[PDB]
Formats: sequence, structure tokens, C-alpha cells
Amino acid sequence: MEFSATGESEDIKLHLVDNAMEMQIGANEGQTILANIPQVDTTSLGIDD
Amino acid sequence: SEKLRGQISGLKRASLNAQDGISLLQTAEGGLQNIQDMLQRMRELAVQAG
Repeated sequence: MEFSATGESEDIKLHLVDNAMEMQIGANEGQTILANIPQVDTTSLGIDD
Repeated sequence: SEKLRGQISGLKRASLNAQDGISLLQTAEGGLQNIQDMLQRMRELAVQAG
């Protein structure tokens, strides 16, 4: 068997939008707390295979 | 006598006129107080969301 490089470039385009949790903790502007929860599954833990 | 009677009558008329005027400002103040009370509930419910 023999393998070789294709020789021509390939393009893949990625779309991505931010969406944390914002909590109002004060009685005026700006006073807030930001919360994040990462994704957890077999793929993230790297034991899927 | 004529001058003094004229002045007395004028003073009485002005005395009535002043109270006639003051009633209007009383009513306006009442209405404005109602509006002010409403705006605070609006503010509280606005800060409810967030």
C-alpha cells in the first residue's frame, strides 16, 4: 500500500456565539455575578472509545 | 371717605381671589403625588427582571 498527500488545501468554516449566566445581585447597574457550567459527557472525559 | 371705601372693597375682593387661586395648586399637587407613587412600582418591577 502507498499513501500520499493530496497537495491542495481544504477550507472549513466555524460559527461560534457566546451564550454565560448573568445574575443581578445589586440594586443598581453593573452589580452582577457571572456563572459558567462546562459540558460533561463521555466525549469530554475522553473515554468514549 | 370715598378713597378709603374703594380701597376696603378692593382688599376684600383680593382676599377672596387668593383662596380661589390656591385650590388649583392643591389639586395639581394631588395628581402629581399619584403619578410619583406609580413610578416607584414601575421601577421595582423593572428591577425585578434581570
